[PDB]
Amino acid sequence: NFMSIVNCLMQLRKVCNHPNLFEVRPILTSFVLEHCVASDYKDVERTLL
Amino acid sequence: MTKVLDVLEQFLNYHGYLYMRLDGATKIEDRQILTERFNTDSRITVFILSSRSGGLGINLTGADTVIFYDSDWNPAMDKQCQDRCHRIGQTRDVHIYRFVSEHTIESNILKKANQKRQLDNVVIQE
Amino acid sequence: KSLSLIAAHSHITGLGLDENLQPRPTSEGMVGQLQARRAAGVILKMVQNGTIAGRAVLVAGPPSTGKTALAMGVSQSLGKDVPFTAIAGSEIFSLELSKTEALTQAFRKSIGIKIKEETELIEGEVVEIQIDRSITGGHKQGKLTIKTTDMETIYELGNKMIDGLTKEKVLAGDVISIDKASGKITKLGRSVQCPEGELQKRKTVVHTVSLHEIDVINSRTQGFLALFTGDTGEIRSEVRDQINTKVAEWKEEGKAEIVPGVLFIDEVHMLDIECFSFINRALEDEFAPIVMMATNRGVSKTRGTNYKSPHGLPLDLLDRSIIITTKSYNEQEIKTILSIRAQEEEVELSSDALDLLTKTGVETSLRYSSNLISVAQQIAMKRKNNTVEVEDVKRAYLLFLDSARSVKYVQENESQYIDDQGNVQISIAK
Amino acid sequence: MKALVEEIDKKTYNPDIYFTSLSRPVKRINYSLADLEARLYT
Amino acid sequence: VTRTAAHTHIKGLGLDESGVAKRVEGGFVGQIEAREACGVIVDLIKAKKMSGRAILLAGGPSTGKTALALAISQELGPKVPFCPLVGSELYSVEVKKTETLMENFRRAIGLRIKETKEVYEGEVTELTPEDKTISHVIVGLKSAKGTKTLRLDPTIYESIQREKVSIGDVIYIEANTGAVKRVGRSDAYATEFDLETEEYVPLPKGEVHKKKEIVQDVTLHDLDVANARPQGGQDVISMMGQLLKPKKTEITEKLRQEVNKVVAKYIDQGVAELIPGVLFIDEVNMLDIEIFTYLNKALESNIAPVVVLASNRGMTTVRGTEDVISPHGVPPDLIDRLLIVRTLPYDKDEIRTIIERRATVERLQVESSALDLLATMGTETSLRYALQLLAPCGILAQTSNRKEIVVNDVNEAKLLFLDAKRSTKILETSANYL
Ligand SMILES: Nc1ncnc2c1ncn2[C@@H]1O[C@H](COP(=O)(O)OP(=O)(O)O)[C@@H](O)[C@H]1O
Ligand SMILES: Nc1ncnc2c1ncn2[C@@H]1O[C@H](COP(=O)(O)OP(=O)(O)O)[C@@H](O)[C@H]1O
Ligand code: BEF
Ligand SMILES: [Mg+2]
Ligand SMILES: [Mg+2]
Repeated sequence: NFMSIVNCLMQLRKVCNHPNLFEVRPILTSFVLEHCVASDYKDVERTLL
Repeated sequence: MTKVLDVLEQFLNYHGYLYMRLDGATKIEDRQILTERFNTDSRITVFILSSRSGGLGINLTGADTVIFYDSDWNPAMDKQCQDRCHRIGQTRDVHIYRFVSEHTIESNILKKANQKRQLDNVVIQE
Repeated sequence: KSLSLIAAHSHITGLGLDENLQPRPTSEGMVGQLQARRAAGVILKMVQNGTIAGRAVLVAGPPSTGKTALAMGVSQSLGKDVPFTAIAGSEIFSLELSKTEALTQAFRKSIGIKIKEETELIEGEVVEIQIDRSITGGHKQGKLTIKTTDMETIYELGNKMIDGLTKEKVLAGDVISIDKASGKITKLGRSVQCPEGELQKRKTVVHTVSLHEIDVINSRTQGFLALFTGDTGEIRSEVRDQINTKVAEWKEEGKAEIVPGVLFIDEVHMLDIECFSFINRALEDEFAPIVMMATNRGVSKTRGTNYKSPHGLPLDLLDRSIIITTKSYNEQEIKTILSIRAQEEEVELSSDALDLLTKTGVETSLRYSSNLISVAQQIAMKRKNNTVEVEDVKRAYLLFLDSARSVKYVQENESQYIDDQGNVQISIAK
Repeated sequence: MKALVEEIDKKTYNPDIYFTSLSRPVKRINYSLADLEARLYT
Repeated sequence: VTRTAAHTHIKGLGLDESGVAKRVEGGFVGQIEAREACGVIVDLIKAKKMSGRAILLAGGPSTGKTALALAISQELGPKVPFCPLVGSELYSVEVKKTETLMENFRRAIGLRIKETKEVYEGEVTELTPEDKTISHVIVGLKSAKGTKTLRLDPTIYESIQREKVSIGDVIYIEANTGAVKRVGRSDAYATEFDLETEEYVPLPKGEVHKKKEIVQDVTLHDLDVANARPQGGQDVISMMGQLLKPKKTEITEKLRQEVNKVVAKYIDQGVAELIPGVLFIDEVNMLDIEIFTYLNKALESNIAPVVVLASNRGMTTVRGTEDVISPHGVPPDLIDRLLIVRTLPYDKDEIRTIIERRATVERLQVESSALDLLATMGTETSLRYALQLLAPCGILAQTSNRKEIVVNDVNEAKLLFLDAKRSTKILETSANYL
């Protein structure tokens, strides 16, 4: 329909002048790894000690 | 769109230009005084407008340049905006610059307008 | 689990044998080498026996003739819960660790210790948790309700477990486990799972730890971190003596048992003479895992010495060891091996293509054909036919060279290539 | 693992008290008048 | 404007959908069979079915071997990890060469992971510590569209207090990693002082708490060393930890096995996707015998990716061996696992086309006579000589203000600069080892 194409081109025009597409620029922080392979051996070390 | 006025204000503040903005959010009383302040001699070099707010019937004459970020359907109202500076109180040549990206929707719009002598564009595709 | 795409020894799993230690002609991806397979089974039963330790067995044979495959099959048939260390000879040459120390660590890594500990714990869905601040009447009052499929009751929290529960956010309705002895909190998920019965139950936890890990743990303030970072750094000998004595007491007390695993060293021929001299002594001590080695070379110069020794090893080490010899594969075995590899790689081969591939493998090498099988498939889906034909095999054969063809071409065109003296010709004319 | 940042409501949260909670379902009611008056008057 | 260094004139193999290599396509001429084999290898790489393949390409100098090795990586796309390497790089003072080789192996294979993060930002309204031990702090983060209070970990409390923030300063805090960073004082206090160094920022847009999805890619070796050693962190404890052991250390196989297990667990849930890569080693003849011996076992690993090798040598002795002679300086017990791709020298027409393309990418114009002279020189001394001499001819044309290369300019370039043959001729007849 006319509304749908109008909205799509409105999004594209929003992009064109500036990245205002909802403009989510990630902060590029590190990963969130939490397994901590060493922690699995904590119980074994404690029992051995 | 008014969502780029704040972006322009931030950019000009970062670049340290003497700017001053007018749009639909600006109060009625301040509008005429701001227009008079800009039209009179001053150190202000950049003046921010809106397509529908003040791009219609103001008599700005101090400026000499017009910059357009975008124009979707522009037979007369964009001509009106660019001629807002080109008034009878102007004594210098008018330079108009249009911002169009490459391989984008605006580029295709301009190409189709040039091919069709800029009569009317309803559907744009490539 | 145990992610892996494809290995040169992926097809072989568990070797193959019978109740009478008679190798089958084809069992679990192993073809041929009947005498070698029977000797490997004898060694495997020796390892499973555990009565005899510190013996050396050598594997010898031509290159690409069932040498690493034998060790892989022995390891697979030995199964889990038994230590097995496989290190190349060049790995021991470390800049931060002495070769003797690296060898000792490798030896200690192959003997595993099982220790059993009995703990009491409670678990189940938690429905109610109440915690109050200190009053003159009571320092801390805390009641929690854990409901299982069979039970739902309330315990009294005496301060310390109140602090433990408040340390991490806990919400009612999730499955958690509480270890009374350790005093730690374990969350098993949300109610995704279901309870089973009594909250408190009797069970024992068994830990498998090698001697090397024990030494590293006892050698530092936080030694278990060096298990992974590899910065152990020449553990002191008195530490090892103390560990040996403590292990002896634990075994005599029944608190632990030893698992005499297997140490496999590949490409032993390039090991230094000092390493062999140290191995001579290390194989004669009490705690010594079985040692198996594989050397391709024969009658060469031992590294670190000028003279040439048979099999690339000193004579005394050979006396300390037992030699197992493998034989060259035959055409009927080569075709079966290639078919098994194709099945492992999920490649369909025509009979004529298989015969041509077997002929090429006999002519040049088995590894060349076992590599050509995969590359021919790319041409196969390039022609969009699932089956591989003779044309695809011939195209792969001409596209990718062999060792003999490359050597012959180099001999013909030695001018273009860089000589040993450094001479080379780049210009075409003159 | 442990959540470093937790949402906390000032008037609701209090470190002093930690509380969490989840044929016809009906609670138990004591119908003894003597018990009720004993609870009320004590 | 643009920089060109012996490459960047190549954009890919330029093969057809049937695998047929065009005579001239994608900055390439000739070597049709080699390009077809490389395309087959590319398809095998994209298959991801089998890991541990090892191929090498042997040819004379200036035969485009490194050009092919760059073209395959270009075809594979930036998504697939590619690890260029030279044989000399394996010799490291800090750690043994075996550890470096295994580290490169782990670097070769990549992994794509997706995760969601929680972000809190706004203007600070109050700092209330909860106080033996460092107490928690209640923060009054306030945005333009909402307001809420949060309790912070004492490590986060130390970090935020190290930022020297106060009331009315807009701060940013990451809920996942605990990162704390203050953008600046809120714009409300801009006029508080007529002269203050601290800059002012507008109030954050949106509510305080935000969530987003990121599909960032991390290699296997990256998380391997993440588990091996501590990394950056705003607290002093992190600085102490990462300063305790600054020197790198070799990683045991136990950590690698645990990493493999956790990666398989991650891929089971569908959060992560595995993308094997290609490791490239140049001047493989420079490696030692022990490196090849360890590589024999390394290739047999189940997770070892596909590695491509390059060498230009005939019957040569393997380094570290006093008598072992084998082609390309690769021991015979290793060449069996390898697939050899031959490479052949070019012809006069191929050299001329190469020079034409090199001039075109260099944005230069060459007359027919100058091009013929350059082709004759390349056929007379070496292909590389014409490519090297191209730029001086352009400089000479610039000096003479002409816009095209003529015979005089290339003749002057020949006079000014000498090739290896002329230099050797001078060396043979010299006064004192000129
Ligand atoms: N009995 C067998 N069954 C199946 N494949 C085998 C067998 N023996 C050897 N192979 C193949 O040979 C390869 C191992 O070569 P190997 O003989 O270990 O080389 P080397 O002798 O240099 O150690 C494996 O990839 C395997 O596919
Ligand atoms: N088919 C080709 N098309 C374009 N340039 C080529 C071609 N073959 C070789 N070259 C050029 O030859 C030079 C040498 O090739 P390269 O493989 O990089 O080093 P070498 O072959 O000397 O080891 C490269 O800089 C490359 O630009
Ligand atoms: F009043 Be007008 F048309 F500017
Ligand atoms: Mg082998
Ligand atoms: Mg090169």
